[PDB]
Amino acid sequence: NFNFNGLTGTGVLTESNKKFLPFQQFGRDIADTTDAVRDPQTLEILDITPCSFGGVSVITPGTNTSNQVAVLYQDVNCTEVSNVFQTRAGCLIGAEHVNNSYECDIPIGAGICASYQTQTASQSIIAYTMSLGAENSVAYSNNSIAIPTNFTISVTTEILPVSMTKTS
Amino acid sequence: GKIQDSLSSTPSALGKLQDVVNQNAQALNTLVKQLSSNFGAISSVLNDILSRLDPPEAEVQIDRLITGRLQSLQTYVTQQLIRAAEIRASANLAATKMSECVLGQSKRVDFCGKGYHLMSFPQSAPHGVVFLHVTYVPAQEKNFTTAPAICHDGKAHFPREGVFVSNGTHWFVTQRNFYEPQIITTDNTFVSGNCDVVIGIVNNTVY
Amino acid sequence: VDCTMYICGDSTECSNLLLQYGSFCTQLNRALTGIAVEQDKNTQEVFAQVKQIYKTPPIKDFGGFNFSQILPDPSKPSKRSPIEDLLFNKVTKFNGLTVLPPLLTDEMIAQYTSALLAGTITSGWTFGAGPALQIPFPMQMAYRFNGIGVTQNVLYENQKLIANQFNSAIGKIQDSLSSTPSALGKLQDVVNQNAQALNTLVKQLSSNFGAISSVLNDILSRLDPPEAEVQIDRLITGRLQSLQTYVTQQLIRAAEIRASANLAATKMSECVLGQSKRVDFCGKGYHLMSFPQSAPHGVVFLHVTYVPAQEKNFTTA
Ligand SMILES: *[C@@H]1O[C@H](CO)[C@@H](O[C@@H]2O[C@H](CO)[C@@H](O[C@@H]3O[C@H](CO)[C@@H](O)[C@H](O)[C@@H]3O)[C@H](O)[C@H]2NC(C)=O)[C@H](O)[C@H]1NC(C)=O
Ligand SMILES: *[C@@H]1O[C@H](CO)[C@@H](O[C@@H]2O[C@H](CO)[C@@H](O)[C@H](O)[C@H]2NC(C)=O)[C@H](O)[C@H]1NC(C)=O
Ligand SMILES: *[C@@H]1O[C@H](CO)[C@@H](O[C@@H]2O[C@H](CO)[C@@H](O)[C@H](O)[C@H]2NC(C)=O)[C@H](O)[C@H]1NC(C)=O
Ligand SMILES: *[C@@H]1O[C@H](CO)[C@@H](O)[C@H](O)[C@H]1NC(C)=O
Ligand SMILES: *[C@@H]1O[C@H](CO)[C@@H](O)[C@H](O)[C@H]1NC(C)=O
Ligand SMILES: *[C@@H]1O[C@H](CO)[C@@H](O)[C@H](O)[C@H]1NC(C)=O
Ligand SMILES: *[C@@H]1O[C@H](CO)[C@@H](O)[C@H](O)[C@H]1NC(C)=O
Ligand SMILES: *[C@@H]1O[C@H](CO)[C@@H](O)[C@H](O)[C@H]1NC(C)=O
Ligand SMILES: *[C@@H]1O[C@H](CO)[C@@H](O)[C@H](O)[C@H]1NC(C)=O
Repeated sequence: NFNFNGLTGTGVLTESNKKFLPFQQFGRDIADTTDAVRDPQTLEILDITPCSFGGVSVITPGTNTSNQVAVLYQDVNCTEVSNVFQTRAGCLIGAEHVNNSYECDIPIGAGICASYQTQTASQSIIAYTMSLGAENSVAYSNNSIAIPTNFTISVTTEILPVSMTKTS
Repeated sequence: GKIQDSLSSTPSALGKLQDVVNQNAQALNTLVKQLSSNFGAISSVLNDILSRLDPPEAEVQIDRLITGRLQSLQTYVTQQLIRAAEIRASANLAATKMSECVLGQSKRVDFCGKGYHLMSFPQSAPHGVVFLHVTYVPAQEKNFTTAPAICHDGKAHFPREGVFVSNGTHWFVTQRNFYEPQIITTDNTFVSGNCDVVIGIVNNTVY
Repeated sequence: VDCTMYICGDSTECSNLLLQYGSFCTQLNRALTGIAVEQDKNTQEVFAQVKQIYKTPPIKDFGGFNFSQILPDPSKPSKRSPIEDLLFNKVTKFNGLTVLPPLLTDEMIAQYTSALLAGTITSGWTFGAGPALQIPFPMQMAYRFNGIGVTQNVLYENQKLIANQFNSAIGKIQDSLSSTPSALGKLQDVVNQNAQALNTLVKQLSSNFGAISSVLNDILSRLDPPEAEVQIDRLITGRLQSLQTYVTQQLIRAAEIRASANLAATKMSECVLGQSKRVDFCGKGYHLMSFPQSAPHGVVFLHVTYVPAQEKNFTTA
């Protein structure tokens, strides 16, 4: 909680990488909010960082089969919020992380999705890199073509909204 | 039959309409729940204040609540108006598919689902339409040696339809959607260009 | 947006007064969440159109064509193609206003894009509608011409000219985009408009709307409690109106963007994963092919058509 010669607000200070004019005791950003302040008893320019905050979301299996859950705390450290996965998408607490690529089940963000595989087996939450499917590096040649022989008749579904509640 | 099993075992498949009706019902129910907000008034109920407060104070608080209730209605209408634009767009798409795939068999690419449209069928639904989209998708294929033309008497003989193919011993003509090879004859090919033009041209007798 | 923070966080009295408006901002927090969800849905509708990710062949037999200018370059620190790089280098807090990361990152978009491009060049429509078929670029070209009623001899007679016209046009696209930044306005305006609407929302927090002070947490520490309540009610209402204004604009802009994404997804199917004859649909002329490219907040398609050049007047019947 700060007050530097009447300049007030909240946040975290660190050393800046910029210089101010002798008449500039503070700086402001794009929306004129405090960017940095100078210490009146030790002039030094110190950048102001917002106090850690972010949204909190929960990754859960359906409760009909299991109750292991893990929680994502956005834009913060795993120490600010046991099995902790640090990511900008939010530190996932109550989960592990694996380097290998897999399909997407429950999204974390920034390329990582959680899934629920078991281990020796107990079920747990593991954060994984998204694969986008098998990498089908098909080779081609100017003298060869894959030509269909027989076919399948596939029938799928699509459902579209047509109308809303006729509110009066 | 697979579709029926999918729809009954996976009710979440019906989410396109179920979420819409729940969102609209919730928006309207929210509009009702917000009748209880006081907006700075002693009470959220207009007909409570009028028989409870000294009339000039009641008048001020009543007007505050009228404004609050109005804002709730304005919010609702704007949200329903924006949603209506999305629903109209969806309805327009549904109408488009019903003309193009149901009363037709559109070649628009994967428009009504992956594959060539063979047919489509609508079903009714509360607040919407369900379509069964039927397509043609290759089941099996095989790698054949191919050519755009064959070389015969110094000229390039092109298939009238399809590509020239081979299993390693004989050349024939097939279509890209089905390997049903034809004998190469003057009834199945045409002649243009020459043997020094076609890339991939192979030497094959034309009957 | 955290509306508690935007209106006045870390204050017992601001919270108690904010709650007198019920769900007025709760529904906005929900509307913004819904928009963010839609933005990932739009991205998936536009780019995840391959059954599985496909990759290009180890041997770049492009028939003399340079698709290296369109496909992401794996040797660079940023795996972007020369066109994508030009675009990506040009298209660009404590108050509760933040931005969430995408699920599908630029690199993964480039990976789906690469698969789509791989098909565009050597398998056409088959990366979509069924098992992939092996359709090598020179044959796919013979087919691109047959698809518009043109005998494939034009491909062979002009194989070098056809590749050179494509390659030249790519160079022209790169020269245009690199010198005319306004050409990227379709995405630059999206980022600037949304950033400005939000930055305006921040600037507007300082309006007093007739209040004694523009700051809610200033009034509660400055005015006698009932006087403070009156001044606080006026500022909360003004701040709530700013949040609603922002969200309404974002919902409308989302509708325009969703429509754009749906059109983009349609073009991918019509000119990338096929060669549609809908007139001038994915650019003027008969479609031959189209190559998707990634972009911040968008998709770029390189539209390739057959367009008559020189013509003559001949006696007819
Ligand atoms: C306001 O007055 C204070 C008086 O405390 C000033 O602080 C003093 O700053 C001088 C210059 O740096 C310090 O002298 C030297 O400090 C260095 C490292 O701090 C040390 O290695 C030397 O041996 C020598 O002592 C002095 O210690 C420091 N006094 C403190 C910290 O109590 C301050 O600079 C003035 N600020 C302004 C804006 O005028
Ligand atoms: C595709 O474009 C690249 C980029 O211009 C070409 O790479 C150039 O190759 C020439 C000679 O082959 C060199 O003199 C240049 O220095 C290369 N440019 C760069 C930036 O490295 C490449 O040759 C083109 N490929 C084809 C098949 O045309
Ligand atoms: C069609 O236009 C093309 C343009 O690519 C012509 O190709 C050029 O022909 C001129 C002289 O005939 C040469 O000087 C150029 O070097 C050619 N360009 C390229 C890229 O090779 C082509 O001749 C024209 N074809 C017809 C039938 O008129
Ligand atoms: C966690 O803190 C480290 C330094 O302690 C910092 O580099 C990193 O940005 C933080 N992570 C997040 C998501 O804020
Ligand atoms: C298609 O042919 C394959 C063999 O190539 C066969 O195994 C399969 O049963 C056939 N599919 C249908 C639907 O008949
Ligand atoms: C095919 O016939 C042509 C004559 O037009 C000849 O030049 C060429 O060598 C032949 N190709 C073979 C035998 O593979
Ligand atoms: C190729 O097919 C032709 C007739 O379709 C037949 O005469 C020949 O035996 C086949 N070759 C092989 C290797 O199967
Ligand atoms: C196919 O292209 C390769 C190199 O890309 C070349 O070696 C080969 O001769 C070509 N084959 C035909 C039939 O054109
Ligand atoms: C064909 O005739 C039209 C009509 O007069 C004329 O404008 C055009 O120049 C002619 N084109 C050629 C190639 O002579």
